[PDB]
Amino acid sequence: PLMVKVLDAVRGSPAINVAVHVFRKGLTTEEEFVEGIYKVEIDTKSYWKALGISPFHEHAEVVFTANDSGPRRYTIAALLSPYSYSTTAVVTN
Amino acid sequence: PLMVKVLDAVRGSPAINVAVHVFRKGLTTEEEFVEGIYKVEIDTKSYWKALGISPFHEHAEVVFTANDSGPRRYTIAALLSPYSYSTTAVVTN
Amino acid sequence: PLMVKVLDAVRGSPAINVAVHVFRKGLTTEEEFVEGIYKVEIDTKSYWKALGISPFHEHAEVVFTANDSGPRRYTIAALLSPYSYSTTAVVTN
Amino acid sequence: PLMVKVLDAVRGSPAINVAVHVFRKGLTTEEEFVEGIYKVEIDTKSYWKALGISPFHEHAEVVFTANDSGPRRYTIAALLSPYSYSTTAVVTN
Amino acid sequence: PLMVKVLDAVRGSPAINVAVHVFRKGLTTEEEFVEGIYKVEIDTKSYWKALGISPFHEHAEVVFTANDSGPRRYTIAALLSPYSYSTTAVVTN
Repeated sequence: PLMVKVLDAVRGSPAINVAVHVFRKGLTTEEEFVEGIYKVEIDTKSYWKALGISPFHEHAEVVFTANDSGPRRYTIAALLSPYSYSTTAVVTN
Repeated sequence: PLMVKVLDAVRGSPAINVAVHVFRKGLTTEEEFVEGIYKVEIDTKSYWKALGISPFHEHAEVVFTANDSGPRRYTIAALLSPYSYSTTAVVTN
Repeated sequence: PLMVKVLDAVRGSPAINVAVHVFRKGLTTEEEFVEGIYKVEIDTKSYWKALGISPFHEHAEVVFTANDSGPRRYTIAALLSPYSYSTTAVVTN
Repeated sequence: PLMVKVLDAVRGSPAINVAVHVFRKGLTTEEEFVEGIYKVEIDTKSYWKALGISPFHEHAEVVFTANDSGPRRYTIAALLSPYSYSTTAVVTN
Repeated sequence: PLMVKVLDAVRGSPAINVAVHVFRKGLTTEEEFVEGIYKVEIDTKSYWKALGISPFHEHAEVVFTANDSGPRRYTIAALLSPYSYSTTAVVTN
């Protein structure tokens, strides 16, 4: 006998993010998993990954260069931060 | 006997994001999984990935260059942040 | 016996995003999965991927260049952030 | 015996996005999956993908250049953010 | 007999992020796991990863350079920090 109760009774006006998981029971492998439920990614970069089998196996001449030299402005008042009866703002002048 | 109850009773005007998962029971592989439910991606970049088998196997001359040198402005008042009886705003001048 | 109850009773005017999943039981492979339910992607880029088998196998001369050097403005007051009895706005001058 | 109940009773004028999934039980492969339910994509780009078998196999001379250098303005007051008895707006001057 | 109760009764207008997990019971491998529930990633970069089997096996000449030399401003008033009856703001002049 398994019983799960979440927020069974609520009165008012909340601000909520919820996540509920229940469970009874090659080069890159992944199995029987949960990922990236409330995930957030910003300026996330992956240059090389899982190129493959026998790459650049013989007499390979390679030049790898990576430049992230840029003017970038990321502004976020609230991130994964629910709020209630409050005040949020972003202002620039 | 499995019972799950979420937000069974609510009174008012909330602001909610919900996620409920229940469960009874090659080069790149993935199996029996959940991903990217409430995921968010911004400026997310993947240059090379899973090119394949035997790439650049023999006498490969390669020049890899990556430049992210740009003026970019990402402004987000609320991200995955539900709200109630509140005030949000983005202002520029 | 499996029972799932979500938001069984509601009174008022909420603002909700819901996701409910229930379950009883080659180069790139994917099987028996859920993905991208409430996903969001902005400025998401993938230059090379899964090119194929034996690419650039022999005497390959390659020049790879990537430039993201641009004026871009992404403005988002609310993202995956439902709200109630509130006020949101985007203003520019 | 499997029973699922969602929003069984509602009184008022909410604002809702819902997703319910129930389930009893080559180069690129995908099987038995759900994807892109409430997905959103903006400025999403994929230059090369799944070119094929034996591409550029022999003596291939290649020049790859990618430029995203443009004036672009993406403005979104509400994204996957339902709301109720509220006020949203986008203003420019 | 297993019973779990969370936020069974609530009165008011809170601001909440919730995560509940319950459970009864190749080069890179992952199995039977949960990851990235409320994860956040900013300026997260992975240059090389899981290149593959026998890469640069013989007489490989390689030049790897990585430059993160850029003007970048990341401003975040609230991150995974829900709030209530409060005031948050981002201001620039």
